[PDB]
Amino acid sequence: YPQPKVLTPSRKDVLVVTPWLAPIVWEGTFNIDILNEQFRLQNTTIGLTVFAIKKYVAFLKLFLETAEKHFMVGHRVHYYVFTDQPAAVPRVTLGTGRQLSVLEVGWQDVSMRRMEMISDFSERRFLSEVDYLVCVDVDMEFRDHVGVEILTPLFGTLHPSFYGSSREAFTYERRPQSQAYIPKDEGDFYYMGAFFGGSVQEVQRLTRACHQAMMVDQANGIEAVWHDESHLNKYLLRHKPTKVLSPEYLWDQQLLGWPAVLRKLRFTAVP
Amino acid sequence: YPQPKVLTPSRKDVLVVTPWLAPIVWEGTFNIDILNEQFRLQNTTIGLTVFAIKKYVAFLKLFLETAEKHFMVGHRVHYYVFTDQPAAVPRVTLGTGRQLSVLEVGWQDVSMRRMEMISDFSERRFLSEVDYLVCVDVDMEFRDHVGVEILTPLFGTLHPSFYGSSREAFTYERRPQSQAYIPKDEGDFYYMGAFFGGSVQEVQRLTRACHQAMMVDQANGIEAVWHDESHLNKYLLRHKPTKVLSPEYLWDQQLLGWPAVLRKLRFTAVP
Repeated sequence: YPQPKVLTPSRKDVLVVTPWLAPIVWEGTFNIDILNEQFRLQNTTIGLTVFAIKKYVAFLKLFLETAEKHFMVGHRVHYYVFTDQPAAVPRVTLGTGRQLSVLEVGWQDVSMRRMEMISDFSERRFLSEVDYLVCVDVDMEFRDHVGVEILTPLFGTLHPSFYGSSREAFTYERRPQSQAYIPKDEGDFYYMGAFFGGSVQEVQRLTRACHQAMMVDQANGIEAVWHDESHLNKYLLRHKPTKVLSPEYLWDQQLLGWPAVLRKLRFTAVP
Repeated sequence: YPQPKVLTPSRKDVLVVTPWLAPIVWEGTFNIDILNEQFRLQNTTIGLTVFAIKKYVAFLKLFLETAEKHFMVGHRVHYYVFTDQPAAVPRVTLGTGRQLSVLEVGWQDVSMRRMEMISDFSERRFLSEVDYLVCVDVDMEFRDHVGVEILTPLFGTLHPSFYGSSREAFTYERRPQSQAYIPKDEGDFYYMGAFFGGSVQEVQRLTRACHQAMMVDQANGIEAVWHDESHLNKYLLRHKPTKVLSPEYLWDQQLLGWPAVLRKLRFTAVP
């Protein structure tokens, strides 16, 4: 491998470590050959959850085809597709060591569905073999490597509309009557609900907390401004992630182009 | 706290994350108030081990006085002083939540003593309450903050003579007959034996491995070039640390001055 050089920053343009010493994952910050060896030595298994409800089942074919090209290639992967149309999941051929299961799903209860269902699912014993869970939205495609550099006990992803913004511009929940409330003077980053994950335990804990917090808000007649994302951000403020993914990992090229600071566009919105 | 800004590097002059995404700890990379809160919430206890043998017992008074000013202030600390002169340990008054124990010690077996004794010690049940062990040399003084930013499952410290050097200049053990052997083309950094640590488990594992490797070398009539440091470096090459401390943490101002890249000189040689 090329020797790291102590007197040469890996990036001169971006913050690559948070103030609580969690890596912010950008191209140029990691040697994937080292990371792949470390994770393969542990026989790492990654579960990928994705919800595809009503017309959004149409997005599963490109999402899965492109996951097979770019997501955790060479590691053990299990896809868990949550859908109300289990018979409509496309038959995509998978590489060795990779499996897919379909979990059938049965307005505020639809708002709670994602955290409720990931919470119930994440506690099942059929996950005993799975080491990390990654939770993403379906109306996306992979365009470049998304691999074991993201894995850690708890991660969030910088929202691509906000990574350049000050915190008062962040769209946190600002009513103190909501469990998701964040005061004006608080907050590290604005994380997006479309891509988070961690170890199975840390994802049990995040989704239980978000689900329980939303049920309290429902009981009180309150819907947070950005729904489970608002709760995700209150959670990650109090329980800080151990890696943060850069917007390479969650981007919309039609809306935001391809700025110089993004050396790769890895996981993008489908236009 | 001041908002981290994604488009502003924390340092423009130094590498702050290794290629396996371990933070390299420099001033400017961490907000100590966040870290202190995270560690205090876990009631973190840090054990500090130090050997002071023969004439080196003279260095304990300034080492302890200055540890009390700068080492893990506000956290639970237990000092374990290994010495052949247990009656010569100075009576230094300690802050609340901090305790000191004296462990009496009884040429190649002196070379193995540090890893042998840390290994036996690290497995004792009187460490049940201790979360991290930090292992340093005694002929030093603290001059500035050394705190919970260093704590992680496994850490090493960049040797201050080598942080600017290419790997072929590193003084690894280069005879393939030694358990410490590192080939010319391998190596990430040169770590110093004077400051390493981690969680109690990871320090059990590092010191057991180094001790067992040195016993094999002794059986074969081989002493590695830099003794247990050579073994430390073979270990940290194969089991990569989860933080690396910058030379702020281990410096000699008489030999090396105070370069601009060191914003603080935290733990230094006594001239």
